[PDB]
Amino acid sequence: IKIPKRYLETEPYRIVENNFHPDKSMVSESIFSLGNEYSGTRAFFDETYSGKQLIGTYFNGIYEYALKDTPSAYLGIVKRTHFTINSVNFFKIRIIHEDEELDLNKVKFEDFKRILDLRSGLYQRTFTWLTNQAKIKIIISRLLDMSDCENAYQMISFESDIDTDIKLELHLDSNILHWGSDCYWNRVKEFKIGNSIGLTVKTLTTNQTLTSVMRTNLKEDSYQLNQKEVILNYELTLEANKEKTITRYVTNIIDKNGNQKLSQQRDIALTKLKEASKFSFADLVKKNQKFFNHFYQKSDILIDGSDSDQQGIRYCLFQMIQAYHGFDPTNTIGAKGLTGEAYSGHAFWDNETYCLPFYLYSNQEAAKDLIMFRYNTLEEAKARAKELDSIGACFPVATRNGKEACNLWQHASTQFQPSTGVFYAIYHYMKIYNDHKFMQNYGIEMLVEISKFLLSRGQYNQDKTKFSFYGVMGPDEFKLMVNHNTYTNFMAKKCFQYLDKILADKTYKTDKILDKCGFTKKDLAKMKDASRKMVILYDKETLLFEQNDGFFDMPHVDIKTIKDEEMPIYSHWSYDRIYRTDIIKQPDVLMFMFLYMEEFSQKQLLANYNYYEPRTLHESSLSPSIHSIIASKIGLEKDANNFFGFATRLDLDDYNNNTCEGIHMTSIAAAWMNIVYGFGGLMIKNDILNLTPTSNKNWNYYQFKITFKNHLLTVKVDKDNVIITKKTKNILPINVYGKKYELIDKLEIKR
Amino acid sequence: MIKIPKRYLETEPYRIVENNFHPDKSMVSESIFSLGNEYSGTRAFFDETYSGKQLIGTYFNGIYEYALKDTPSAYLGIVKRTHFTINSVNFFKIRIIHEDEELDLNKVKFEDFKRILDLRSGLYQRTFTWLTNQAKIKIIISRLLDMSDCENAYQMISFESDIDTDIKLELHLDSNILHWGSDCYWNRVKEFKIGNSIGLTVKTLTTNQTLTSVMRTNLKEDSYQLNQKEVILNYELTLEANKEKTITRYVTNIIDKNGNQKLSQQRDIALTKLKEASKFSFADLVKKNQKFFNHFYQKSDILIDGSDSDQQGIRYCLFQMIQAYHGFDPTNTIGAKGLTGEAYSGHAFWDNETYCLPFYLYSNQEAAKDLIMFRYNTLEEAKARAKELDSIGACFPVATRNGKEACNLWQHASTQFQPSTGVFYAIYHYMKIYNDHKFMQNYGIEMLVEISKFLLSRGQYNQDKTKFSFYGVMGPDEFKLMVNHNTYTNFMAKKCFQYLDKILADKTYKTDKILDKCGFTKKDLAKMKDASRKMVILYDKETLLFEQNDGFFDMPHVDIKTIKDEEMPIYSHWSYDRIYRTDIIKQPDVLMFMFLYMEEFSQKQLLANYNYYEPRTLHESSLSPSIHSIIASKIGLEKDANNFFGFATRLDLDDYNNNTCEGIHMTSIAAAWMNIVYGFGGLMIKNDILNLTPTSNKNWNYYQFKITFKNHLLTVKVDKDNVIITKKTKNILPINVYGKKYELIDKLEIKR
Repeated sequence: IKIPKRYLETEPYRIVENNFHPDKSMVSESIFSLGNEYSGTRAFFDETYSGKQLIGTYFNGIYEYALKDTPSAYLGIVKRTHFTINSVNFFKIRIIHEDEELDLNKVKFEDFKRILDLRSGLYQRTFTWLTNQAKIKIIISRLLDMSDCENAYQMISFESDIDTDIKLELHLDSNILHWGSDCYWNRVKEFKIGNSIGLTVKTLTTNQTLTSVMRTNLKEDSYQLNQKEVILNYELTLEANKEKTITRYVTNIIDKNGNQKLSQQRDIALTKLKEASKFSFADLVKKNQKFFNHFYQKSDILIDGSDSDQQGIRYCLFQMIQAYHGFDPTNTIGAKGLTGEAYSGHAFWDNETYCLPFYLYSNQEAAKDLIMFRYNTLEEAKARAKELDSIGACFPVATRNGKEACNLWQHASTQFQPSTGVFYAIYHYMKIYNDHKFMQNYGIEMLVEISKFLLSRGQYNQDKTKFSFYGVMGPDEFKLMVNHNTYTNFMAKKCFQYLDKILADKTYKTDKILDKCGFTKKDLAKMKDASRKMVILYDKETLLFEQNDGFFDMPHVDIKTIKDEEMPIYSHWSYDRIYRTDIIKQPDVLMFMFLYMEEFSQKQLLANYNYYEPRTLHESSLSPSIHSIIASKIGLEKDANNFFGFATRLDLDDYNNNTCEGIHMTSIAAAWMNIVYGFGGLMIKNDILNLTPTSNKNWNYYQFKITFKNHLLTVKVDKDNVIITKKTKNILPINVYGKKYELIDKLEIKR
Repeated sequence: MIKIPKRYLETEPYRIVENNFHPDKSMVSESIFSLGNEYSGTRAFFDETYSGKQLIGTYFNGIYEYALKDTPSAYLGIVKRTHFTINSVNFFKIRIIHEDEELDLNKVKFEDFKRILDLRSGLYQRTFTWLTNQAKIKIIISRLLDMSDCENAYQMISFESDIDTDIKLELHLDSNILHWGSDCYWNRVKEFKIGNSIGLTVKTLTTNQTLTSVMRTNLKEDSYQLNQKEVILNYELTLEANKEKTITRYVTNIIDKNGNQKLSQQRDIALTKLKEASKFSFADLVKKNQKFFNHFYQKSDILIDGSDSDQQGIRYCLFQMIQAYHGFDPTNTIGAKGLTGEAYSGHAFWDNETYCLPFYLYSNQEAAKDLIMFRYNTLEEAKARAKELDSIGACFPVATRNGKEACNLWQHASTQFQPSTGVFYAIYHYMKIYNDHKFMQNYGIEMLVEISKFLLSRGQYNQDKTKFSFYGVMGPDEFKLMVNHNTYTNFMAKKCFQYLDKILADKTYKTDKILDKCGFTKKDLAKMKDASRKMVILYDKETLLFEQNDGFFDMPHVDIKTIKDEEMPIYSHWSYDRIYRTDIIKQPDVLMFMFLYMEEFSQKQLLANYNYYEPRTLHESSLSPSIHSIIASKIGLEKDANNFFGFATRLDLDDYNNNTCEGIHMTSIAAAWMNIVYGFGGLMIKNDILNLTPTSNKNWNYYQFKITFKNHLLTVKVDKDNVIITKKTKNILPINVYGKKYELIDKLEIKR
């Protein structure tokens, strides 16, 4: 049983820390993180702080390899992981008063307040420095520009109760360490040109370059050009109870590929910086708010009867919007977004099978770009297939640059959920948008390459009457080197049948794509044969899928017999023990059933839920929400509510005790999923939007917003009524409690 | 693929000879010409400075260190710190200088080089002529490890100059030696000179182990040095033209593997034995070693007529088996490369119990019993290992010298219980040859209860508890990982349960204080009976096949004949996971338990399983060819039997694996004897009666082997027309030959 550590104020539209909690230093850094997909910054202190901290600034796709190989005698095992790297700290300052440096870990201060405005991404930290004979009220404000994402803005104000002098230094610091251990940047240039100062830096080996420039609305008293560091010095005189303020403008221009002439990069960065400096910080808060107002009109969720859950869901939506908005078809979502170092800014199968749906119903360009990230890493997926003695495209378990970054053969050599996950993403995207051009130009190539991998890594049995995957692991990582994992075989067959439907569709031109992929008539015949002979362990009488061959007959352990002194499992059990029971980590059978809920009857879902849920430890960000969604679909209301539990609060109240490392991106997407797919009962079936709304015992009502076929729908669910509204004039047919209505303006349906 | 001979050594029946120095075989020769007396071993590294590629290697059985740093793991039951037998004092080290030119065969001019290992004495002799300035100096360097008083080593150095000249000779004890070519695993204690004796005392970094090395000679030195962890005797010699000048070095090494020996007593014991040893000439110590080898050749020598190559090989193999172990110490064991190198860390594997033991069972009861006592004396380590695997009782490790798991690959160390059933089988095999009541009462029963406790705790019931098995395991076939119902595992476990059951029901044994001390209750015995009865055994009464593991038969088929040579070895050419998801087998798994229990399986059972598993078997391990040869012989497949024998006696001499540079292959050496006596000889004990079914090696006119059963030293000669069996004992031994029961008194002459 996990517990909340409630230390933050509950407001509907803001996260507020009342007083500084030093014990929550890194938790606060994670939670108050700013992000515009292109870049992100932990809520680390601008000024020197000598306590526990993780300074983190990241650019989506700016990465390095491990400094040395982990050796291996064996092929297909990763010798060199890679990770999104700590980049220039462009919020860094130093404040000195009468030889006393501001450092909230050593100095005396009061009335400390930390604010994240979910309406604007305004991050405001306020405190009163008791320094010698002065009370100095300091307010430091920051923004990442949501539209012009290369830009960040900082405002600093001082108000002394007496006349006094201070020194403010503004730094661009590219000497930052990653893994708290090494700097992954080499110097190229530092420069001051007119009122603008900046550096150009380059990664150790990935051939990536970054130029960071700043300028302010105040003439500096001096400046410094050091190695990978530039500083503007201000000698400021404060009049008693007169506010002195400065605004810092930052532009960061990255080249992720390494072909950009650095003189163009410098000129681009300086042009954009100059343009941005023409606006007040107050007007750039408004610019950010207008961006957030569009995304709240498309997707905001109202919860009545829980101030706690209202803040949590709106915080989750804010962090989903910060993680991704379709800025770059070569960007993806990390397991912690850009909010820390743990999980290396890596994409996992979670992006396609859990994060994608939020984007499908809010932002077509976002959803499309998450799939284009994978298109644009096809070549790495093909190289990875060759590392597994296969052909086609094997999408990796963990990656930013497209190559396998997971150095555990137990997962990297056995789990093809990322490959069928990219298939699923394309399928889901086409179910929502039917984007003929994406499928013609990108989707067919991707489906053919993935199919080629599954056809080469899949094998016929001894006598060639069956096709399956041998030596695999499904989503449930407590089963290693099993045969006939139903998730693996089912999703591979779905891919085969989807590719086969697309190649038979004559509105698509396939001859050059199949020729380019090396996909022949023999291949197509093998693919049809492999689809027909795929082992699916399914029983017509019990309605059960068997998770893998031999699963039902495994030694039984009742999860209720596992003590608290014994968790997590990997910390108290011998490594091998967890594999040789019927304890499941997360949805496996229930995963493919979630992904294809519309093809399973009430009784199939009930039968599989009743076998598998009681055997599931829920040791995954993915598990509770999936179980809640299935529970709601089969009318198990108590299970549905219990699994939802603290879905909106996991980071805010640090239920996992590791929010210090960064936010939990999949758990955040899960909260939206649990509300809309779970309580909402959202399903697209025969190209018609279906709702089956059920209650959360804790809420008087909830309301969500989704777009289908260019109709922005509002769905409000209370004890008595489902209220569905839209503003378009034309009929959208919708299914509610399995009956068909024609939505024009409003439908009120009695429960 | 097909392995080829690199034949560079002369063929003689009683010696290994290198004619001329082969620089490219430098480390191969070091391995092949290794001396060992179980207590200690030395590689055949050059005594003088050698600046070519070499592995200097002196080891003491059970003198070991841990890795300097932990390999980190977030998981439990995975080894964080391996251990290994450490390079120790180099006590053969010399330096020779003539007119400021140092003897080093990688630099100097030399001619008429000859290297000799005499298989009848263990005399290791190197002769060469040093062409230095105006002088030709014939150098002979001779050495011995004492096979009886195993603390002692001897070295003799002679010089013969064609002109009057002066040379300098330095004798070193050097304990600054590296292991893994990186680090010295010894700390200084003391260097000392007491009378005509000079020596050092050193201690291991961590393991609380100490050694005293002392030397003295038959010549007053001109000077000496005591440096940190090395002592030197300096000799300023004047050579008279055509007059041989010889010196003899006596060495005594006293070790404390446990750490409770007072170092003043260690030193005094070392000096007392060094002194006693110094009374004997080198020539008399060669005769002493020959007296020891004559005894072992009278017990076990094998004659081969029609193949000088096989005659040399088999006698070389017997020589290394006698060097590896002779019952010197019940805390000593056989390493995978004996004491001939660093690779495999002087570690014991399940091979000791299931492959190496039988040679000792038929030649030397004290050696056979000591191999099992090594395991009795590492019971506590095996119990800690069972706990690391969330089990109870004793889980004997995959790889160890000190009793702790040294294998850091969970894929083997967490999955393979062949070492635990291997100790069970050794106890059983030992009792089957010697029926040693006192061994079983004082030791055996305890070991069997502890192993059974582990098997019953790591073993689990299936979902509805109608079946018992091992889940998430690996059998001897390492190409099958995290399988269920591995037949070797279940079969051998069931055999352990039934043996303990039968020993507990033998009222000539007192099984009260032992079961109590082990915590083995009437309730554990009821579980053991129920697990024994419900044990999953995938056996088809129609086909007579065992299925290697659940789902084995239905796996994707790969025909081994389609694997190209460019793809060998597999681990270097195939993606890590790929070998696991085929029906390609590394080594005997089903055929392993069928071999260990050949007496219970019919001709038809062996042929059905042989026909299914032999053609799926890659024969990777040095373990595989001999087992298949033995089973092939048993079922009348003479061509297969002879093909699988192949180069069995030559694997190290002609370096078929291309890694004899690292050390000799101990299991491969044992397997040659096994292939001859279990294979061609058809040796088998059934209902306590010795059986023979002698068949022909196509390449041999005759072969002859010697074995001891029920205190009868038996000689078995097999030619084309006759089996002749002889002994000198006066009493009747019943013996079964070609399925007929004779009473052997002095001589049996049986037509074929």
